[PDB]
Amino acid sequence: AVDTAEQVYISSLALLKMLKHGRAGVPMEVMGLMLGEFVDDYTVRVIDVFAMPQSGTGVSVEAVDPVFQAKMLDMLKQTGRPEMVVGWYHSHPGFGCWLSGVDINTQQSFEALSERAVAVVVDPIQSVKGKVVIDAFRLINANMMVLGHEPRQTTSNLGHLNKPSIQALIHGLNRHYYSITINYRKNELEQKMLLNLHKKSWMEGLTLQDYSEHCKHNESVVKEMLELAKNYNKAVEEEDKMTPEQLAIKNVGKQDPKRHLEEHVDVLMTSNIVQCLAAMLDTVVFK
Amino acid sequence: LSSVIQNLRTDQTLKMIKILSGEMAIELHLQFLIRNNNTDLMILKNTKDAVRNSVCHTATVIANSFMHCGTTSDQFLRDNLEWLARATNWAKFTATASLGVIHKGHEKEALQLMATYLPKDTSPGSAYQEGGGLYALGLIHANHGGDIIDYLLNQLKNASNDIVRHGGSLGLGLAAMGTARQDVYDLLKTNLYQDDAVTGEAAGLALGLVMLGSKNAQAIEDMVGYAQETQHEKILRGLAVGIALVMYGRMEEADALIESLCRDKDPILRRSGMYTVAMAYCGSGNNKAIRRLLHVAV
Amino acid sequence: DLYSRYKKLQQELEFLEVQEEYIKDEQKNLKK
Amino acid sequence: MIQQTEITCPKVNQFRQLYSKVINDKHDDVMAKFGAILAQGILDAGGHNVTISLQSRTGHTHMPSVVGVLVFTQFWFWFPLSHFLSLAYTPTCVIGLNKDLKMPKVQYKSNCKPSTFAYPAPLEVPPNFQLLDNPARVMPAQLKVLTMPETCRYQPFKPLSIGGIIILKDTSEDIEELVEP
Ligand SMILES: [Zn+2]
Repeated sequence: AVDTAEQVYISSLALLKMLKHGRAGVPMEVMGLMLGEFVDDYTVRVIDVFAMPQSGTGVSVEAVDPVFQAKMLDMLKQTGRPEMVVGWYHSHPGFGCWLSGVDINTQQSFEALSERAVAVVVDPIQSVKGKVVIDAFRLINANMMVLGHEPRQTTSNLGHLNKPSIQALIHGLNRHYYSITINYRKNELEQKMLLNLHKKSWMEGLTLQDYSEHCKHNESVVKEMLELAKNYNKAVEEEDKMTPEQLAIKNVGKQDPKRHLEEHVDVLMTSNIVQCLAAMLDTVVFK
Repeated sequence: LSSVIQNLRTDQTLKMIKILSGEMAIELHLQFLIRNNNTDLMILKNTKDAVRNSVCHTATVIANSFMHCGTTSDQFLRDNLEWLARATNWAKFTATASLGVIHKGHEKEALQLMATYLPKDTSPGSAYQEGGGLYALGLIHANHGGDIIDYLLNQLKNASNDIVRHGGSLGLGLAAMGTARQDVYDLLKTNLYQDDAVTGEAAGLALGLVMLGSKNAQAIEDMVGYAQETQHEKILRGLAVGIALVMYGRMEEADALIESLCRDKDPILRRSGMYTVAMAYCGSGNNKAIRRLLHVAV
Repeated sequence: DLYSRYKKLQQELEFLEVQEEYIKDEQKNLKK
Repeated sequence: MIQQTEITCPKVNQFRQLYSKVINDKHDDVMAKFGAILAQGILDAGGHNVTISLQSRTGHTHMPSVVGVLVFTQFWFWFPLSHFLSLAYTPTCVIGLNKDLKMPKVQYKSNCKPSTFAYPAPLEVPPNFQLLDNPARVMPAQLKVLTMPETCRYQPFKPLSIGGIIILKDTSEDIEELVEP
């Protein structure tokens, strides 16, 4: 009768509702509630994520309106599907992820009212390059002071999916709460239709990018390649032959030998091949 | 061996039954292990005292069971009973499983020894004791048919909780490993159709045991017909090993099924077919297998 | 011995060819 | 590394102190020292009497020694699956049981080109013609350097060259030496 290793099943539209609401008010700590379904002991799912109307207080238990939620939940019973909340979320743009002074209290109020109520922290100012630092957490009780926390029993995936970094284990890990693993519920009827409407172009794959700027682009690159070739000429004729293998390894440039020599040459080669082949095909097709 | 002992009966006749079924070969091996023994106690102590309040009791009791397998000596369950009973929820499960591993093979003596721990009388509120007990009885009585398959059959027909339905079916599948009995096959099907998401890895492992190298025309279809519309990942992983363990050494008789699991977008089923192509190809230098096994790896 | 070696040179040839395909196969896919 | 001595490969004592160094350290992962405490039980499994092999005696393959190891590979997803590895434990005995009960105590030796190996002794630090009885272990690599007793009349029927079970073609009269504990 204890936890081992839970797994949070998030949906594709769940995280999309998380990023847009987090990006919406960035300097005002957006705050909403997480709605899912406890399917068994140690797997938990969430498909539908709604937001909450915020207040002057901010992320707290007071911004959670009870009469708005039950009015909202009742109207969701007839449209879509009725279910019970399984947690909450908030946004910490000022730092990474850890449970704040009042985040731990509203966690206690939710796991006393609901069952376990996993809290999700999303940093909207970090989800920028190609990755998101979304993490969820779960409070452990203070009664297990003589037993080691995270009662893992039959699992070896816990070394994966994140290790606790120095910016995480300073605030509350692992003595207050613990981390949890989250995977992505990918399936068909969602994934291929997202790709075919985002990264897909029908009329664009056969255009010609008319040759005012096209052959013009094949001229500014020849000059800088020539100077690199003359610089490549300068090093190859030079040929220091006193202690060569140490002089080569302590004096690297990472731009002379083959870095700036074939990079643009490859780019100019592929572009005119694509351009001429698309030019030849339309001459085969169009009369 | 089950086929010839049916053809043989179609004294020296009673002598040639016993040496083609195998009791004494267990016994002289059991006689060999109780005579010769080399296990140092000090190293096990130096591993024991460096264990903090983490989870490592299961790691200790799996270690001594490995290094006392068939030794049949109880000293760690005797000198520190209180240290072993410190941890819970699976450490009592694994230790009473490990008690069967040390007593690897008596065929009667462990049955009259573990008759003390009845599965209605150990503790009403600890199913890990009786569940690991029926798991341990299946470990000791493996590849030995008789009453014990039928006696574990009557216990699964009247189960108390789902914890016991793990070690019951794991005990029953290992006892009936390679038998392909219809009665254990009928109850393992309807156990899977109970639709309970804690015991699918209990049913999925056991179904591959009783159908090991069988190539049934309906088991593979019913398993791959079940593991599409479910909603958990254990139930995927339980049937994953079961559809791998159901075939063993077919060498051309799974090649469409290997393609059927690999073309699917299910990551567990693509994982499962890699076990199935590995088990159908053992000791075989098939270039096309390892061509297809490595091309799908990268 | 003249027959025993000849299958062995086949097995070493066949084991080599699945490898040298695969390392061409991996290094094509390693570029991504 | 299973039933291997220092003369078999030098890295044994290298690895035993390496197992020790990672299990006596405090500042390691539990998943790290879980690998070491598992390495302790496999290295000395069965008291240097059993071993793992997918291969049987005469070119055939075992089914239970394969089922045991592949469910053992699933130890990430369920920890009591490691119990199933015990099925692959195969004995390395050579017992000359000729009748259904007659276990004579025949004292055979071997002929090692180096000195002695094969069943080391436990530590406590806080000739080549050694006779052996019938319930005795044998290393699976010294199965061809042994020799049956030629000075004794009791000679087996099957040639003793591979570890397993054989009989003793009894030729004399007045047989004795039966013992069972
Ligand atoms: Zn917060």
